[PDB]
Amino acid sequence: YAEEKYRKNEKEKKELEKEIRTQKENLFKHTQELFKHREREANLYGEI
Amino acid sequence: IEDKSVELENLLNEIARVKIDQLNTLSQIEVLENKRREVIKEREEKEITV
Repeated sequence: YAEEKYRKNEKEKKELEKEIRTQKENLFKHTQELFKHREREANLYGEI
Repeated sequence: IEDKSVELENLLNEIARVKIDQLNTLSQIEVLENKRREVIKEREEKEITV
């Protein structure tokens, strides 16, 4: 039973790692889109 | 696991922030481009008058 618990805890750690990577990549790609649109914002400011 | 989950929560909150920013910026883009179109219309109206 002890070895069962240890393996299960390792699995939970790995799943948390996976979800954390999901969140980091979501954040970064959204930030990149934001930077592109901020560039567009400065461009449209110049346009007006 | 504890440390991992803390950082997971932080990343989720950051993503939510950034998406809300996307929405706000899109509404702002709506309004500003409306104004730009009106302004340019008036620009070429001034050209007509010139």
